[PDB]
Amino acid sequence: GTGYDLSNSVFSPDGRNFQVEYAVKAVENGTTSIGIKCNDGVVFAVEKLITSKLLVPQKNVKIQVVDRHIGCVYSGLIPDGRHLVNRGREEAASFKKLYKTPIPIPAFADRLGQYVQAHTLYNSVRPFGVSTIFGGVDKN
Amino acid sequence: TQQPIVTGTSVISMKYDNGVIIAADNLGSYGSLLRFNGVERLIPVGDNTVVGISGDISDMQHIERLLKDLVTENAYDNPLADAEEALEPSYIFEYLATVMYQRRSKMNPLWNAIIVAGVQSNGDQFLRYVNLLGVTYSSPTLATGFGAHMANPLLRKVVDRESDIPKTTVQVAEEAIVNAMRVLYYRDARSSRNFSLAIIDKNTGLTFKKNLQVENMKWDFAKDIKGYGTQKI
Ligand SMILES: [Mg+2]
Ligand SMILES: [Mg+2]
Ligand SMILES: [Mg+2]
Ligand SMILES: [Mg+2]
Repeated sequence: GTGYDLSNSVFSPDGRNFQVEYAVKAVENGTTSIGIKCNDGVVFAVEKLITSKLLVPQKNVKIQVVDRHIGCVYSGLIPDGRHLVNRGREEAASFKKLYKTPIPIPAFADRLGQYVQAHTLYNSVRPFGVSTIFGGVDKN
Repeated sequence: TQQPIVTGTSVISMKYDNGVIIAADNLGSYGSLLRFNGVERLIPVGDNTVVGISGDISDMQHIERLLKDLVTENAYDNPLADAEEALEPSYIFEYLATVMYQRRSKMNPLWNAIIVAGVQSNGDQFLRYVNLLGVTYSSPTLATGFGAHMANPLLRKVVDRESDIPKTTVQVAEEAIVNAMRVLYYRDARSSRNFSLAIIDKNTGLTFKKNLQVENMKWDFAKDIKGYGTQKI
């Protein structure tokens, strides 16, 4: 057979999911973004390309905050990134509503994890077109 | 909630030349048991709004949590959360009044009466009331519970009309409010000596004062009250 790369939940015969792999290309193709852990915090940074002089400087903000204590930044398909944060924000609100304490960063990572992994399970959705760098300060 | 359990009494408030003042005792009662003494019913929201709450405390605590989360959400994708697009009083109020009317309309009310006090980014005083039925109104003075009956009368002696608000200083307004708390202490069986008071001034900003006590009480005369009619000793 061929065309193992046309449908999203499908394993090729080498064990791979080509649509996820192709999503990585959309990411490799995006602008640069990074994270640096310092020894009581973290720092996020990102290159915003200037298409035109007509852009308003300062004003097309690409780093997004979650809850009060978490920063996310992402490279790739920007709308997919935003969608993912909107999810992350519901996920943090639900966690905090029930458990009171603002969501611990590892806990929050696995929330995004599971949701993203979830879009590689079915052929009726498309995998996320972003790599996301995020983090913050929890009680550990 | 279909019947309130732990309850807070009167919130009182008035507006003066540059801001507003609002106050409330630190008690949660359980019927006639004065159960919880360390209860803050003033809820500041940003640095330009204080929301004061009476009625059911479990519902108050729910409303607190909604307010925290409104602040959190307004910050999202909002470079001007700390500036031109922070929350105004008028917004927090509309939101609460919406929620109240909605909960009433599903026969499942939040068993509260709330007063939102603040100063609007354009300098203006804000003071509005909403309660469990979704009913709203504004006045130079506002109070819930007993306060409507005893505090308003006194605070209206200071600001009887709109035109008096410019004339009323923050020293005068504050002394008026403190006196009202003393009156309610004397006469509301569901009230406490300890209270909190907050000022929102368009120049000094938000001053929040915890742990006040009613002082300068008169009781001495009580020593000459003997019997209920004809007993002399
Ligand atoms: Mg009530
Ligand atoms: Mg909002
Ligand atoms: Mg609503
Ligand atoms: Mg005396």
